[PDB]
Amino acid sequence: TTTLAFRFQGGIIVAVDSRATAGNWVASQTVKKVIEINPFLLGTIAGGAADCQFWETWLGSQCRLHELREKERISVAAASKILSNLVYQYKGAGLSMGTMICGYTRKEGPTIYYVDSDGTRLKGDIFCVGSGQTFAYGVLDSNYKWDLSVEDALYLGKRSILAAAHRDAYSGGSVNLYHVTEDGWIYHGNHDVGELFWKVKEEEGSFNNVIG
Amino acid sequence: NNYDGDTVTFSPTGRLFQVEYALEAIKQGSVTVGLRSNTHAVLVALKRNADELSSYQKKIIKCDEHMGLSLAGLAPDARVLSNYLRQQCNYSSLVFNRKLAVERAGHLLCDKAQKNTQSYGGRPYGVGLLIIGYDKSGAHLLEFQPSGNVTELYGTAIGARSQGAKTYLERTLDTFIKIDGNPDELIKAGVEAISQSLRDESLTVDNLSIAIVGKDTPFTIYDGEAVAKYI
Amino acid sequence: QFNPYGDNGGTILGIAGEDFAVLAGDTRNITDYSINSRYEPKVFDCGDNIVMSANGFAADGDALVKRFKNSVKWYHFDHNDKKLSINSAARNIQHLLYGKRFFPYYVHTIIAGLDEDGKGAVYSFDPVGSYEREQCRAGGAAASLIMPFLDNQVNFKNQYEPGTNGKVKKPLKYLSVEEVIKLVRDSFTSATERHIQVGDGLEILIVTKDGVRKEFYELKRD
Amino acid sequence: MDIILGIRVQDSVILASSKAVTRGISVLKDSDDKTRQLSPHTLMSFAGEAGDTVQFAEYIQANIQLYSIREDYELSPQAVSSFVRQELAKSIRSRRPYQVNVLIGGYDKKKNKPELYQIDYLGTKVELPYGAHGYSGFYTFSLLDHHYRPDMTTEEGLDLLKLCVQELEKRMPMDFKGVIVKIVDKDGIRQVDDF
Amino acid sequence: GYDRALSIFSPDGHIFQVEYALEAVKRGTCAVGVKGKNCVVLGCERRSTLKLQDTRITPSKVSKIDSHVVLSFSGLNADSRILIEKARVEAQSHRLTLEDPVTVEYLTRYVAGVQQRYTQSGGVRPFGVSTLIAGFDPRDDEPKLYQTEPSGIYSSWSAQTIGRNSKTVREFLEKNYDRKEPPATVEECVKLTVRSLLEVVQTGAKNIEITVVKPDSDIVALSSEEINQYVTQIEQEKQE
Amino acid sequence: GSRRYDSRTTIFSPEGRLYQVEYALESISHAGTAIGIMASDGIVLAAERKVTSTLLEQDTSTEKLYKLNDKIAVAVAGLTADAEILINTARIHAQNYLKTYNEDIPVEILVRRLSDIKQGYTQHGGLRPFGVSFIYAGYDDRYGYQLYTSNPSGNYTGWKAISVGANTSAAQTLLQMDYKDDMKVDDAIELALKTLSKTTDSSALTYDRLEFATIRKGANDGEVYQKIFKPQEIKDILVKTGIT
Amino acid sequence: DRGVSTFSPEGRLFQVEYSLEAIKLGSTAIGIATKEGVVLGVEKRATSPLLESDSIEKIVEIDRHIGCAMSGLTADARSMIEHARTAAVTHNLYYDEDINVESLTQSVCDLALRFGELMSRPFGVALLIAGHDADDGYQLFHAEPSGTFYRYNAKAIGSGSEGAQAELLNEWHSSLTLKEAELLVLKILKQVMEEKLDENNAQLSCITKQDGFKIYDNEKTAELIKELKEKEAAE
Amino acid sequence: TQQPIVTGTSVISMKYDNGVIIAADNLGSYGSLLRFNGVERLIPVGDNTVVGISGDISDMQHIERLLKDLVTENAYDNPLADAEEALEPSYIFEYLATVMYQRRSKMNPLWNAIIVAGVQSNGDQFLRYVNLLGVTYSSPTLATGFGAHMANPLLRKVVDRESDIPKTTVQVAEEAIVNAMRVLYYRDARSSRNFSLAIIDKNTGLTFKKNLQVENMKWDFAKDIKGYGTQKI
Ligand SMILES: *[C@@](C)(CO)[C@](*)(O)[C@H](Cc1ccccc1)NC(=O)[C@H](Cc1ccc(OC)cc1)NC(=O)[C@H](C)NC(=O)CN1CCOCC1
Ligand SMILES: [Mg+2]
Repeated sequence: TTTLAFRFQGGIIVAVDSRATAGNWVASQTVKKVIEINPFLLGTIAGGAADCQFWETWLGSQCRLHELREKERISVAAASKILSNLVYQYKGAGLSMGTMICGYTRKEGPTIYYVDSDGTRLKGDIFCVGSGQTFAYGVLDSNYKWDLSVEDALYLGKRSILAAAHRDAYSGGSVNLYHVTEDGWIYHGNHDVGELFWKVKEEEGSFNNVIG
Repeated sequence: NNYDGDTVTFSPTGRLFQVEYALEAIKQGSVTVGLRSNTHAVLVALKRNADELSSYQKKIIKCDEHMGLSLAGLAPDARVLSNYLRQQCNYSSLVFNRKLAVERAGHLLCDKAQKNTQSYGGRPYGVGLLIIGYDKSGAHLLEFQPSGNVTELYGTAIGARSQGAKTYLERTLDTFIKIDGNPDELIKAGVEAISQSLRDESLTVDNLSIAIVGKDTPFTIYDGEAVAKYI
Repeated sequence: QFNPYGDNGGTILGIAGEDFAVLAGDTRNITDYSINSRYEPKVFDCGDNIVMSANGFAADGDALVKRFKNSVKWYHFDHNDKKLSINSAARNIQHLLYGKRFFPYYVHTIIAGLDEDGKGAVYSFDPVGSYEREQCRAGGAAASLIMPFLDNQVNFKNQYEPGTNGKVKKPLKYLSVEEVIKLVRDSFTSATERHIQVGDGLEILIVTKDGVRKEFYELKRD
Repeated sequence: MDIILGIRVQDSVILASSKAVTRGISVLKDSDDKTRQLSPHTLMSFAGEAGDTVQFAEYIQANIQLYSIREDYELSPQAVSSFVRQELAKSIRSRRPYQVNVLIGGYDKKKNKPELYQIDYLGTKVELPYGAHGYSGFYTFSLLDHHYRPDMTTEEGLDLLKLCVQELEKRMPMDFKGVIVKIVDKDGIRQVDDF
Repeated sequence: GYDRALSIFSPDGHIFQVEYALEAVKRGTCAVGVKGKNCVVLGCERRSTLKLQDTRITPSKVSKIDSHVVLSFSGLNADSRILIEKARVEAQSHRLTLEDPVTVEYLTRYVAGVQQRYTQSGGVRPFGVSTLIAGFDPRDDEPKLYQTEPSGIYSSWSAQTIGRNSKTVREFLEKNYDRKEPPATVEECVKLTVRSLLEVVQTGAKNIEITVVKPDSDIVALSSEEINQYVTQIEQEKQE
Repeated sequence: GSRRYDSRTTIFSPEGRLYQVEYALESISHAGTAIGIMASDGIVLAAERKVTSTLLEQDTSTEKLYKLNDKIAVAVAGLTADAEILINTARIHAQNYLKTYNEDIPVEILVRRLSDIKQGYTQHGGLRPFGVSFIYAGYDDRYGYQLYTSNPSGNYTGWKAISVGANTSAAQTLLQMDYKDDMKVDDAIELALKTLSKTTDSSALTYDRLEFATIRKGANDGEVYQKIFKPQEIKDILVKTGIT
Repeated sequence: DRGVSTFSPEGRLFQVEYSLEAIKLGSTAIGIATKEGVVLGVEKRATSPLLESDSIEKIVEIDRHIGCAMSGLTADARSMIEHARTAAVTHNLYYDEDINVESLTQSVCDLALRFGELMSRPFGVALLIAGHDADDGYQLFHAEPSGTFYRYNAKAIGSGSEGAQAELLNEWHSSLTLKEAELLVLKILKQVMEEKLDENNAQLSCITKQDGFKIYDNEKTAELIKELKEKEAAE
Repeated sequence: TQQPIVTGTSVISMKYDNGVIIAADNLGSYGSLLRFNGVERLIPVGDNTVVGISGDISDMQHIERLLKDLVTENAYDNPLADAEEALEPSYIFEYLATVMYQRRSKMNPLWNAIIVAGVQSNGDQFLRYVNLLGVTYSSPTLATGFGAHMANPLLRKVVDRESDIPKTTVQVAEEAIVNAMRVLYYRDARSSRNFSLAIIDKNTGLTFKKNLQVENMKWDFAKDIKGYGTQKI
């Protein structure tokens, strides 16, 4: 995995790759690494595939029970803390989870929370998580500004995953884009690296290390 | 009188009144009939409704592919006992790769109902059951009572006015026992038997409930338009 | 020290069509360098038009299938004989597998059938419950041999339209049951040639709206 | 989690705590606040194993706040530190101990005196004029041995603290992304925004 | 463990143990809750048969559950402590997991749930206590006032009273309290609360307690002299 | 089964009262009177022994007044055996608090916890309540000198001067008459004895039928001292006030 | 005294029968099922005018496709609703689908008889569980403390139940629209209620396949009350 | 977590036209020490099933008791205990298989390899294997330990697939088994000459043969062999 999400002027961008690995064996190229918890909450996932898949689906159930009981959508903070408290109970047992709970609420505004399987929980504006996080950070940080447009921000998120998909051997397949606004999350399509790479190379003039 | 406070108390004449009061809940329940031949076993159950706007209370429950029962009395107690039978039938399959014998099914129900009649705090089950099945020794029909007494029969009936159907079957014994290789005729005999327990009301399409198990027939329940054939 | 796991070898394969789905698996069962059985089926009809196979450690595999078969049975009892949809079965299986997260079932599980729109569906699992719907999946010992062949022939990967300067991809289309069975047979014969734990026989279970049909084919016994 | 310092001066207690949160070869955050307010006049900084730190800090915070509500009274820094020590002393012989080291800086309103307590994950409590956890102490203790005076003002204490941070930024291998400084005195707890 | 079903149904469909718990509430000292436009006021009676008391250390009638919520009660004093303690623990637990203080509705719902549990648990009797829970939700300026009772039912009130002679003071509040226009200021709300207690209490000396709660954790208890000024003002206007 | 023989100790009457608590209070009303009086510079605890016999060993005896810690003491009214169960629990609770916080337990906290234990017996468990009423006399640095009482209901209240046990009605009237806020310990000692002397069911109040104690700051500079009076010390203080 | 799980000579459980009397004292709740949806309505019954009636929560959401109305000792319903909600969400977690209305009702009814000498007494509250699923469509269930549940085309529970049920008998037909059903609940509620029916002392709700379970606002219900009065005066 | 102490070696078996044959030697080894020589490792259950067990003998004796107890339990409240509701080979196997897998799942296995041979009530041949791991499989020929390596190859020449079963008589099948036992005696260092053999036929029923011996052995060629290479004398 490589997953990122960053806050900016126009809300939150969330981008993930789609590769699953079993060592050096490529297990899948078409895996969904953004779980849609509700119309206003997204959860990225990185690490152990089953742990991530199981516990984030479980998280969605706990968030549903919250709004049934409290007649109000759960806060991003409370949602992230349900998960972090859960993994903390399993600390030492060997769970592997790198999630980023991204969403919007009235009281909080656009919010991102990094949570991982050894109990760390951090609020922040920018995060990159997974085996190829460093590759994504390199492109994202060097081009990031708060005043990015929705169009430019979407592309930067896409381009950052692409960068990591290229260099990281344990990342690739395709890019799944999302945009979180005050009105909720909006899906911005699946982008296969097979076509996206050459499209970006030609149009942008980048990736000069590769034989064109 | 003074000896009916709980199930742990005997009367001076040696009676268990709480068990007898549980037996009384069955007589209040709607009539249901059981009968069998050598090839098939049939359950016929008169379902009861609260009013015209309500649905008709489901009487028949499936336990396994080869076994099931009909109830009369407290329905939740039938659900508890049927669930226990489902587990016991299932235990026999998973562990021994063996379909549970209908006779053992009865023995297990007897022993479960008994424990409730000897201990303080608990209560007897308030329901009677008619278990049918087809196993390695052919077709079977059992009658369960919450006292613990289980009885294997050619035919029987329990519930309100069940004596009418039970007398008919006692007369028809020689006829319906030899209905071999003919499901529809064995059901007809069961539908005619339950009709002897009817007063004022008659058998309608959403009132009647029939179930059958046999040699090359899994336990299946018929309701709604599927029982219109037999009216 | 006692080792609770073993490797019973073999390999399995699931392919989905437009109105059908197949789940194939070889009938060989092994331990180390010995053959235990030349015909030991590991692809099972589980009811509700769902076929299942859990390849890897046979004891765990049989245990899982046995539990899922039982899960289907109790689903009928508890929900008024409702048909278990393939998507619902898949989620149920995840919980069975993840239930033993810290002492796993050493199996790669594949199920096949039809979705609620009547279209062919293949779901595949890792040992601890991770799952994903696909048109195509090979599992087991020879999965590394068969899977890339399926990417090429089922999903037309790396295939472009001739004379288009590698710009237009080969268009995706459903395969006929006849064409799918050809790919299955060739996949297993190829795997039998190069993998020692694969051979003896091939058993395919085909799933259509009409029901579950079987087909058997001989494989090399060396 | 790495650098947490504490300096008790004449009329206040000053806690400095590093802002970096690192995992692997990536600094995930550079603005992290490694403290919790236990009560209006008691502040606890913390450092140690990931997850354990915040989980422990918040657990203590909850307990002290519960006490405050129940008695409508603020517990003394000495009393809070004793409670914290006992919790860590229980922890060390548990199935999975809290691997957290803490500094408790507080102002005792009854004595009108600032107090600084250093407690490690074993439950080892000591009252000090200045304290530190982790590798920081190997530089700051000797530095403070030289430059510290007991009758210093808060402003003098901050300059003394700046001297520590400068030394750590010079000689420490890791980039800890500066520190968040907080002052505890008779008027309560406040944060120095420009450091 | 002691298992006996103490709370059970009777032929007429009543749970007598819950109803007898209400009688204990009816015996208890009066408590009143009145909510204004920007505040809530909790008034409480203190029986004057007890002289030589030490008012410094004697448990106060109004209890803080958190910095923004308060709980007064009528009924068995010993029982009230158990509910208050549980509520205080839950308040800190909520802050710990949700990272946000409890709403008044949530805290009330929890306390009411505890009370209910004791009406169908073996070996226990119901709480002989009814509570008035008042405060302001986090980052909210709308006043909240709730009531609970032994059975477990709870509901919101513009103004409400519980305890002995509560039916008299409820009668007073029903005509004096206007829904369309509640007490605009703190003074108006406190005066109405004291007025309502003066229908029942006896004397306005050390018999009346008043606690004013305002938004953003602004809670203060009035002293004797401060309360006595309201008593002096009301009686002078009464003589007319 | 056993249901037949259950007294149901933790239920409500139709009027909304706890039968067993009410009957436990009726028991306590026959117990020897115990008086507590709180002064500005100390606290007095006085208690009347239950019909003493001449062959009772008086000097090495403890019936009414018990020490919970260095700063807190209690006067008992009711079943002594019951009180000792509660006292040992209170002694332990005080030491747990000291162990935890390295500070002596505040008086109210100790009183609340002991009262919470009594409350429990009235709401659950199916056991009889403790037939005991305490007068707590103690000191801490928050509220200073404090007097509390608790009864079988588990309800506790604070007092300036209070009596428990027998003839509390008569005793409370006399205390309410002569008590004032600027009172000293030596004056409170005299009031305590005068009150017992008039409310007693005995013919005349003597040293052998009394237990007495004070909690002063009479030690050297800013520290509290507990004085459990000896037989001879009670004899002297009884003559000094002019009762015998 | 006597045992909690004791049978009467007539063959009924004393405690279950006594709990049914408690339910008769409760406020009225009516449910009507149609092909266009299921409607649920209740009598709020405020004990005093100072009580803020909008805080009276006698209609409740279990899931998006299942709603619930109650009558009797309404405090007892809290744990029943909690169980139902957990059962619904848990089934969605295990099977990636909505749970059948009947299966949900059955799960709630399994709690009913888990009492004795488990909880100390039966529930003193009856529930009307309304919902929709793909198999059996729009459904209305009546869940009692006896552990029994009946499906109904229409059903009334509470103090005015026998009078309202007789009225529902005549008025209900299989071709009722949703709008017709809404008015019919309001009509029958106004007939059996002590105080005069308005938007503050009565509440409506419905469950449709498209929009799911929705509690109506006081503004929306007020218009349906005004529409109801005009239509009755029109003939 | 166990280690096997007193152990039993190969159990071999095969199907033929009317039933099944199973055999196992009478040795209880204690490592390299051939400690016990009168050990019966074939245990009949009823008149239609024979369970052959290899591996740890203490655990074998535990399993004996379980089967013995299973017959007793089946007879309880069962008028058809010697007829329609008699214990089948498939019932007996599934029971053992359930136990073996449960024990491995608790990390406390029964250190055995088991072959359940028998004939079902409908005349069908039953032959299935289960071991300490709970691994199960069926085949026309089954064998444990060294038998799997040496016996199976020989038995598969007779019955190589399903269609060869009707073509194989009891005379041919038994001869193959007896030959396999000889080969195992030549080559297995933890085997003995003495063995037991059991035939379960659908017509003639259960025939249990005790105190058999490996015979017609070729040892005469040994005298010509000298040294390891160049040695002539
Ligand atoms: C990239 C590819 C890093 O490998 C991502 O983290 C990716 C995320 C992901 C999310 C949802 C669905 C699929 C994939 N993770 C993986 O692909 C993951 C890598 C991984 C393997 C093992 C681990 O040990 C705990 C941690 C991470 N791959 C898997 O989980 C694979 C598909 N499954 C297994 O390896 C099965 N193992 C898991 C551990 O338990 C025993 C069985
Ligand atoms: Mg080979």
